[PDB]
Amino acid sequence: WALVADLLTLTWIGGQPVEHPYITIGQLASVLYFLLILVLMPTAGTIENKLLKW
Amino acid sequence: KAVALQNPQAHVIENLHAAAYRNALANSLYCPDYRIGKVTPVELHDYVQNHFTSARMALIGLGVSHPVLKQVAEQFLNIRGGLGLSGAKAKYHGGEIREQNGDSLVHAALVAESAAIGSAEANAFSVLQHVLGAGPHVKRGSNATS
Amino acid sequence: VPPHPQDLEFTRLPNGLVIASLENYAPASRIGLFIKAGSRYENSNNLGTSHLLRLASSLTTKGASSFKITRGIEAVGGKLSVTSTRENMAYTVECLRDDVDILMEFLLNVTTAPEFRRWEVAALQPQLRIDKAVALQNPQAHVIENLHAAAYRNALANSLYCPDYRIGKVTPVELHDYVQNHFTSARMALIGLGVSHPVLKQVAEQFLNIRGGLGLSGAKAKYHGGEIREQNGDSLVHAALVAESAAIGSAEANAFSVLQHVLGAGPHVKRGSNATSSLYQAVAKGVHQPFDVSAFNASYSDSGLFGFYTISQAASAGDVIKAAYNQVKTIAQGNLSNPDVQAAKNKLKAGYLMSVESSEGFLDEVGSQALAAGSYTPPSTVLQQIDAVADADVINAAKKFVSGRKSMAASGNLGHTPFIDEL
Amino acid sequence: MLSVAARSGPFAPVLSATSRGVAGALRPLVQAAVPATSESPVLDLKRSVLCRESLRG
Amino acid sequence: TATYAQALQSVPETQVSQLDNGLRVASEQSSQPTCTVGVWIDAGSRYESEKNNGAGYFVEHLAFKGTKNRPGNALEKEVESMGAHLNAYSTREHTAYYIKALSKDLPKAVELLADIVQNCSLEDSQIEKERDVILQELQENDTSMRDVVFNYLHATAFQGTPLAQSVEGPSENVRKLSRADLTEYLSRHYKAPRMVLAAAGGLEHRQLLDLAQKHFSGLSGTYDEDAVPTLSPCRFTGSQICHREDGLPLAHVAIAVEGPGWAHPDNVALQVANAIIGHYDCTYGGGAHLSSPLASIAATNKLCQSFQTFNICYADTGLLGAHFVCDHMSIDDMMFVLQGQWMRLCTSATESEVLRGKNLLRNALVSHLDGTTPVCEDIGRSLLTYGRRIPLAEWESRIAEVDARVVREVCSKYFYDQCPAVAGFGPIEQLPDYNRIRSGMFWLRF
Amino acid sequence: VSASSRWLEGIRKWYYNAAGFNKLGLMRDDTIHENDDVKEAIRRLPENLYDDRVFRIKRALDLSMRQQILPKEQWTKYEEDKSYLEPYLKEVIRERKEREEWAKK
Amino acid sequence: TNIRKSHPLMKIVNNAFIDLPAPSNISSWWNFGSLLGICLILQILTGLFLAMHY
Amino acid sequence: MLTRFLGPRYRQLARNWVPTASLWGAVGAVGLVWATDWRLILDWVPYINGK
Amino acid sequence: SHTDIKVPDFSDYRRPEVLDSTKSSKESSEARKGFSYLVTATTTVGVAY
Ligand SMILES: COC1=C(OC)C(=O)C(C/C=C(\C)CCC=C(C)C)=C(C)C1=O
Repeated sequence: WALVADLLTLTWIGGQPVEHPYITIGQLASVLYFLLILVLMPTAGTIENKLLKW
Repeated sequence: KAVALQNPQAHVIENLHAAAYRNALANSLYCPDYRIGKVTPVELHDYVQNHFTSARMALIGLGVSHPVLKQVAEQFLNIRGGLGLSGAKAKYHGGEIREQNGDSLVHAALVAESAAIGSAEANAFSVLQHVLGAGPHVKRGSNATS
Repeated sequence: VPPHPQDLEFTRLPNGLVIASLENYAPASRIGLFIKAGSRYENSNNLGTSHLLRLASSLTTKGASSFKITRGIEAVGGKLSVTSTRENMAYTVECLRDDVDILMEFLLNVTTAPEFRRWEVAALQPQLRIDKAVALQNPQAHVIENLHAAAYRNALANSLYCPDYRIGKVTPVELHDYVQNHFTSARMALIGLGVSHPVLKQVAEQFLNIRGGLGLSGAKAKYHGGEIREQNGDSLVHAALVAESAAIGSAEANAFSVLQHVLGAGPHVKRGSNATSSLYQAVAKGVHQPFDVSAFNASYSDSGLFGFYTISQAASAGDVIKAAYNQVKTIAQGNLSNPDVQAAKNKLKAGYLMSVESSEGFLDEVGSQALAAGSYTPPSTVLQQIDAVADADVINAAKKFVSGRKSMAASGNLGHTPFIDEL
Repeated sequence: MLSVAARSGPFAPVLSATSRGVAGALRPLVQAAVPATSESPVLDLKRSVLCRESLRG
Repeated sequence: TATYAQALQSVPETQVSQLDNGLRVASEQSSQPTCTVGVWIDAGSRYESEKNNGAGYFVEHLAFKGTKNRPGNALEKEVESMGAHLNAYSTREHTAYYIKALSKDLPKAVELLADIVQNCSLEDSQIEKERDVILQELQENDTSMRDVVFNYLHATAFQGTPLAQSVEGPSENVRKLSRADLTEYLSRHYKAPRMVLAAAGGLEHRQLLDLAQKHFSGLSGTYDEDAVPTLSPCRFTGSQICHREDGLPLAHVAIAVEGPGWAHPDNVALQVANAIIGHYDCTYGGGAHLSSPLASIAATNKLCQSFQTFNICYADTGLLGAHFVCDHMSIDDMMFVLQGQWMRLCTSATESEVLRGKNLLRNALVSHLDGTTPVCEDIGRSLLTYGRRIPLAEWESRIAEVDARVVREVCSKYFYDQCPAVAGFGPIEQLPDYNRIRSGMFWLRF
Repeated sequence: VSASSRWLEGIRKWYYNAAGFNKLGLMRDDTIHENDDVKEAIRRLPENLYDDRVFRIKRALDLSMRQQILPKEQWTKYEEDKSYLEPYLKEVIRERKEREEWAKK
Repeated sequence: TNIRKSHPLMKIVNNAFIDLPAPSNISSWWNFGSLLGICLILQILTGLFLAMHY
Repeated sequence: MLTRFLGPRYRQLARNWVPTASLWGAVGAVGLVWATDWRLILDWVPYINGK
Repeated sequence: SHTDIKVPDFSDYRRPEVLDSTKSSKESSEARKGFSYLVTATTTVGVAY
């Protein structure tokens, strides 16, 4: 749901002009998207393995 | 064969005959597995010719009249020219055939040569059968008389 | 100008295990573990277990998995194979000499570490069907199987192949129990060619100290006699006719061995009339088409069967059989020349020496010698014992066949095959 | 002179990892392809006789 | 204890001598109480012609049925009565009569073999008797699907040449072939330069020579000079023979490319590659886990009942491939896997499997030479085909040389992008079209 | 023996309850992804464990269909949860890894 | 026997949309597959009727 | 998850398919060179600079 | 009796270098594959163009 909301975030940013907060938050959501999918979700999956003794 | 041979008795009485006689009554009511696919139209044809003749037949009718039967017989059943004899003559020999199943219940039949049907002696056996005891008479009975 | 040979070295451990080796200085090595666990040791609640067992020799063991046995052995051009008679199983292994270590370990894992896993065992049960199918396409396989089924009531009556009703039914417990009951020390013999007796002994004292099934080579086989008949349409009737002979080892058993060669076993000369085969010559005198006769001679720990095995056209079946049987009867009546008996002796002796020529053959002799005798008994002394046979004993051997309650098995179109009864 | 086996009579089966299943000893198969039309079971739902691991250079 | 290396050196010198004749007389002494003696003739059926054909076989049939010195029945009587085993075979190249006997009987063993190989009393009576027997053999041989397909593969691959012929010949020859024909073949072909007295077991070589001189005295003594010819080379076709018979329950296919034949060093390397592919049979213990990728897939996917690799050698040629047996819907898949195997080995033979094949071959070899009869046959044949006996150590040397490269090389040379000979028999609807088979003989990726 | 390993256990029991396969009568081994290694270990399961496994899953997919959950009584207690598959799965992977080492030489 | 099962065309339909075993169990989140389909032809139809005038 | 593929055999088998894979890029590039008429490269080739 | 089978004579269709029953086909093998693959090589060469 962090991914969904983040994508909503990027939709919303896409919708605003390239000016003050909009820029930084947009860079962050960009980093977050590629973080969640590339690094955050695989780790989270692995932790639950170790949680189920698996 | 498959259907019939799912009463353990079918096999037994088949083997029982196979073991008693050498010949004739030794033969099984069901076709040997090796012959399945092998019995021919000629063999069929020849069996009818050899065996389905007049001397060998009896035409019996209930709820029909004897004039009609006789007409049908004199018209259609005047056939002859296989063989005469009810006769290879069955040579009793004795023996035993055993078949390992695991069926948990052992069926077994044990037997000696008795008497040919018709003869007086055959009725002695018929009665001896009823002394020793055939089927049940009373549903779920101890068979006090057996 | 080869090596002056090493001798066999032969050792009885106090637990009753037997070790024999020979260092032939051969590039290859053979190892057999010969167990008293043949098919006679099945009872009517577990028929076939030893045949599944025969097939299960590359299933997973405790520290050697199925995959490894296959790959491990195949990797060295090794063979592993398991041969049953009615009395013995014989787990034998072969490879190049540098490789005895890897092969021995596999061998002991099979005979002493079988895991028998449910799912591996279930996967294997179709193979009894294939295996039986292949074997039972020699008419003789059936005959000699029925012949034994008819002779004995018990033990030697049991078939080398699993009953069809048991295919799919033999269990891992039944397997496990068979090994425990039968693959013990008192029951085993470890024989090695191209290995050294110190190593064998070490392997034996380390790994083959097993005991606590049963003692006896012994339900004791009750001869009974009878006949089993199987309508084929095979066009050629195979038939074997037989009486109780002599237990292997005994002096009488060599009388029969020689009588076998008087009446005549296989051919010696490719496409020959078998001028020296009495049975062949007696049957030929009456019979003008394709046939075969040979004297039949099986010998076990505690019994044996002697007689002869005929193959004839369906109509000649009886003529062949009666010709064959008379010809025996004629030796019992005392019509037997000393040069006849001499000829059969040279036939037997040479056949023996011939039989032990190759490693596969020698190892087998020694294995079975060990289990039946508890000894090794060199050629020099086997031939001696053969020579020791009197003309009279052979007559008497034949006397015994003629007068003794009989056993018959035949299959084909049996319409002119006799009945014992009728001989 | 033991091994029942090649006392040339009773049956011996062999199974193997590498090598095709054998059936054993003796009886006519034998003076019996000599007078002839022994028609032979030669490769019907089957094994193969002779058998290998018996090649050369 | 003895290493295997050591153990090869221990195996004795095959002793060779030549008679004043042509007849080579050769022996391996061992401490056996028992021997195999016999005669390897360089007669076969490559050697015969279309009119001749099936003579040597008719001779083999006559060979034990009585000599000038020992009439009809009586040779048998002598052999049998001394517990010895008399035997014979002919191939497309080789005829062999041999006796298994007691070692103390090597005298009369040789005496007999001599009498057999010269003084064959080919009694008219008998040549007549024999013709019915030899015809029956033809009728029963027609039932061995395997025996058939190898005759067909020979018939198509060598298509044109004497090698295409069967050893028994056609029906018609057997019925027409006369005593004249037979003695002509006999007197052409049974000459001392084209035969070896071979022996293995419990004997000194010295006795073997003494007996060679005694009983093979003057075979090609004053002989030889006129019309001995050398063998012609045999053209390989590569080509297909499909004999379709859906009444038969399983298909036999036998596929082959052209072999180099007896002499060639490449035989060793090919035999390795063959060994790697190996053989299968439905009675093989443990199926899925077999080393051989053919045999594994075969067993898992129930793709057949049997296969076997082979390399048959003749002079200067031979048949190298595999034969199998299967269901009517397996013929394709079985073909695919066998062919893709050949190609894998042509292109990308790994190091490991080649060591397996090398061992498999060593194990075959030692194990093959077990006891008087094999070793004798190998003495006799070898002298015909190599002019030596090649000592076991030499084979180990020749084997040891081979590795993955030596495989990919020697496989590619024989297999890669080569027209095969196909022979097929029985329910063979699905036997791949020849083009498609021949397409299988190379990879596009390579 | 330990206060803290009873805490890693309490974290584990949390996540277990939180995952909530229990809630549909499931066991942890019912929930495993079927790959080849898993598929075979189901093959290897004895009759009863297999029949019990099929029922658990059948009951759960039924609930999952009707968007429901068991009575809390009838949920699978964390302690009461048997790794019936574990040893089979381990033996399979064990056998595979052997084949994999052999394939390397 | 049923025409629906054996006719070469109707076969395909029946194996896909009639006799096909679906889970007892899949939920609304599975409806999107078909609605994607319904979208593709609705786009094809209006798109066509538009192309007649564009 | 590719640990599987690291062993003596695998390196033999790569080393086997190397001259082939070499030539397959030779095929693929020279084809792309010819199909685009790559100018930059083809000036080097005698005969083929037809200008 | 399957021994009555000869393969029919084929000289009538055979390439010239594969005609001598006594001549090895290994010599002509390279040339014959050479010709027919050059026939397919040139075709691709033509289609490619
Ligand atoms: C069990 O899974 C499935 C569904 O349920 C979740 C479906 O609803 C559909 C329905 C598919 C339609 C209407 C196809 C429309 C697309 C085209 C290109 C014509 C299919 C095939 C399916 O497999």
